[PDB]
Amino acid sequence: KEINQTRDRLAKLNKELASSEQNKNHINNELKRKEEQLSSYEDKLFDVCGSQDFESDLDRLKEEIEKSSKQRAMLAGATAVYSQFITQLTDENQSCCPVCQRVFQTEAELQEVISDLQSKLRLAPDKLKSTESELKKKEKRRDEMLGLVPMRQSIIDLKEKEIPELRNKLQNVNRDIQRLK
Amino acid sequence: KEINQTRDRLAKLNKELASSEQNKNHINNELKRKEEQLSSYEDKLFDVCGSQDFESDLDRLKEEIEKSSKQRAMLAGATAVYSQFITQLTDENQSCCPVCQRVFQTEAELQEVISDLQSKLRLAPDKLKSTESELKKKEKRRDEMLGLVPMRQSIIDLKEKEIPELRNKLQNVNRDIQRLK
Ligand SMILES: [Zn+2]
Repeated sequence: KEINQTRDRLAKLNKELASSEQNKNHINNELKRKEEQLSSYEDKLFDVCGSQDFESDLDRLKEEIEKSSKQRAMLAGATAVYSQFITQLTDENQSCCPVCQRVFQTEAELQEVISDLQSKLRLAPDKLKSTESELKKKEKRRDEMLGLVPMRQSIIDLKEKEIPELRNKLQNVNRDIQRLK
Repeated sequence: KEINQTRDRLAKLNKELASSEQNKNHINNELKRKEEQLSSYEDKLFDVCGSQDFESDLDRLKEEIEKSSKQRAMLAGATAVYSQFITQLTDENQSCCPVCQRVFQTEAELQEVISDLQSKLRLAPDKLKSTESELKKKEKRRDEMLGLVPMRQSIIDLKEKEIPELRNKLQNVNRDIQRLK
């Protein structure tokens, strides 16, 4: 049985080496996925935050969103008001002022007042679009931030527990492989 | 050699069932946890926002926030424009009109105009407070659902990916078991 005993160990050792070799790839691939997963979170977190203080970035982002919308109000308000004035002074049979209700004594006046308002609104609709794009962009950024708040933990769990734990598994399996060869 | 072999078939089959039975337990305990985990996420999400359709409710809330904010923008702007008019005729001691720039000959006129602008604005504060209130409530609910986005992601991973995969491993393993016994 002596030769047969050694036949037995040799087979047993091969079954050990094969299953370790399996794990090594298995683990290696899990490590690869967890690292990519982390890498992605750090990229999104990076694209989304312009600083190290989250509560502050969010606070400063909120202030910007407030400025833009106040701007939006101005543009939107003036646009509507003047637009109405202009349509009163033209399409309606008013030869008078829309604010002080005073008749325009000469036709020259009427045109210049129309003329003044026409120019005051001259870039207004255009600026209102730009402001709306920036406002939309900011809010979207705000939305993503609020969604990354609750996996602060998860991103940290990968970096400090799971991934180093896996490298440790890969180390132990690598020790087992070298023990056999 | 017939008996010796028949015990042999029996040993292998018993060793298959033992390892299969093991899987059923391991797999079952995995399914038990994923199901609890899913169950808790669903309870939590529903307790925070009472939403049964998440992506659609959130998208619609966002649309409402957009319409309401657009409305208020135009209201506030328009109010600001007229407010400015009034402050021009008063605090700036201007005796001219802001639109047609025509001087006020009498204080009587000027007063009529001042008085005229104020009444146009008399309903403004009430509308502005109402609109900002409705809007504040929508935003808070939107912020809360935004904090639940990754929890909704987990719920979707559990319900559509992880748990059906496990139920399928339990199916095939159960068949493997029933085939031996
Ligand atoms: Zn006037």
